[PDB]
Amino acid sequence: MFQRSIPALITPFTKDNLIDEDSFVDHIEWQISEGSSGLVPAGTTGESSTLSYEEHCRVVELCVKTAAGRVPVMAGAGSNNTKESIELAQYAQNTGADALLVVVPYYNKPNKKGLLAHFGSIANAVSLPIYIYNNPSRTVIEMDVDTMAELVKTYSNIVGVKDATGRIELASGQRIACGSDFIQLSGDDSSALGFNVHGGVGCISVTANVAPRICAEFQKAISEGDYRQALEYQDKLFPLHQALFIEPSISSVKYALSRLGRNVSLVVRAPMVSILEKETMFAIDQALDHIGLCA
Amino acid sequence: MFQRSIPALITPFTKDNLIDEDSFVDHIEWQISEGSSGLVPAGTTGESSTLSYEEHCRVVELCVKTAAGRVPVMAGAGSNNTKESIELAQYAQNTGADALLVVVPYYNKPNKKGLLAHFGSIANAVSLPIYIYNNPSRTVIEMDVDTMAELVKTYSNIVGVKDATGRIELASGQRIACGSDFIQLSGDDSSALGFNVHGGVGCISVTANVAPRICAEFQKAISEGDYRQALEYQDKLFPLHQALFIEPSISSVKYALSRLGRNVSLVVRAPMVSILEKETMFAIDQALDHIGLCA
Repeated sequence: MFQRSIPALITPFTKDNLIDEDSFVDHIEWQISEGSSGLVPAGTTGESSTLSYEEHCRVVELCVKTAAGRVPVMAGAGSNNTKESIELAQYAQNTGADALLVVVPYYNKPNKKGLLAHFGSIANAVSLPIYIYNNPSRTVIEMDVDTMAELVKTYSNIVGVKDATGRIELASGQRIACGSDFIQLSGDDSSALGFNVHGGVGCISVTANVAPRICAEFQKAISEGDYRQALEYQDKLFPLHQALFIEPSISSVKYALSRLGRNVSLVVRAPMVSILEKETMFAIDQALDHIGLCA
Repeated sequence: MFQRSIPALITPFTKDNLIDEDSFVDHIEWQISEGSSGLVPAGTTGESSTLSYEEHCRVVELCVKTAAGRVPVMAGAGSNNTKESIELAQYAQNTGADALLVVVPYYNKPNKKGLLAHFGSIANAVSLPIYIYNNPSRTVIEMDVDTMAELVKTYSNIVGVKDATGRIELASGQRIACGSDFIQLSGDDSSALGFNVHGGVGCISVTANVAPRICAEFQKAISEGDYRQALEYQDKLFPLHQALFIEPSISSVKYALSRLGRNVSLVVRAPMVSILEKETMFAIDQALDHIGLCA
């Protein structure tokens, strides 16, 4: 269902700090026409942490409405508050999302038993398939393979992982423990290539926002088992992947999209900021021009 | 204004998962009579993350009304959403809080520029004094000394730091860059002793929830420079400091309180859980008996 290049969609804002609903709809249209296989509205890249409840819900609704069944929609539906996570996840089901992205809780640092309670509580409150977002570089704590396996075995409803660890040995461990049927998607653009060869079938991508075409071609080459051409694409994209993470990728992506002439404002919500260093904008520009993304 | 032993108050909950207002009030009355010099309602130990906006506001209001000027109240008023932080901080100011505990944003990983816009935006929207809560083991990112020094120089209402790093060389770094007048409070019970001799005047404490008398006596000894005695207190408390974070401290503190016979239910909110391993409960019990509970 989820496979190949899946943008973690940005949330474009007007200069008045409202949701730019037109820009968001155009972005999704553009993503679909360029070859993106699926959408993740209101995830990290979509500035979930700085959306109100009603905005989060609006962003998911608008993505499901614009998608019109053409590509599957995996709604962001996970905070460090389980009851808020159930309300976001139920809203996403009732508005017609195809799947849920649920992050390992950040800040409050539950133990193993807490992860079981959190993911269990959510899994029992919806019928939609759930993807575990494992991202220790943001959450500090990391779901171990034993906990992940237990969850897959307990809830038929828990079907996959956004694995943003960048340690692809874990892709082999998760494949063996949870089975080949467990849907592993990369949460790290720079290691997505090696992730797929270890059992991955796709990447929930930051870079696909900026360069959906070539990201779709890269993932298509891998799924056709053409690893020589996948590697040619990696060499082209790797510098854009790295340059979008020099400063917060959310600001970097919006900067890039604006330079390409997409109707996406630079505006981000504090504590994110628009202002990037000249060196940062320089490295992004060079990486865009290496691929050849300017008309 | 803020010195010695300052509990980060737990938020007790009824078996129906409402705020147990009676329990919170008794906990505050008890903390004040046992010698705690100050209160932090709705911090991390107060399960800030699982409180609704309404519930966070009620807990700060109730803490301030109960305290009735007897000890200064420092309201938890910081998320990883800058607009929400401002709202929390303004509610705290209007309901009569004496100061603001503002955490370095977690999960969304702002850069230096992001911190200055976060702490700067909050500083602009209130006249209360602000304490920076630096806790990289929860936030990943650490505010560096140059950033802390810049905020203190730029904004006369950024006055101190809850330093949870446990790396006391930073207390010295902070004292020289931000000056002697910069109010440093430990956010690490286990290293609070060495923090004070490096320049600190206090501890915002997890362990003070459970043993406020001995924690107050411990902080008194250091303020009187009786360091032989402060070390005797360190040796008595250390095993309870460590036993309360084998598992998450929220559960560990509420269990310990129930064991002392306080009117505090074990209830916590997901993703935290009440259930502690037998070995965990036994280590807390033995640490409580070492400070004379059985006796």
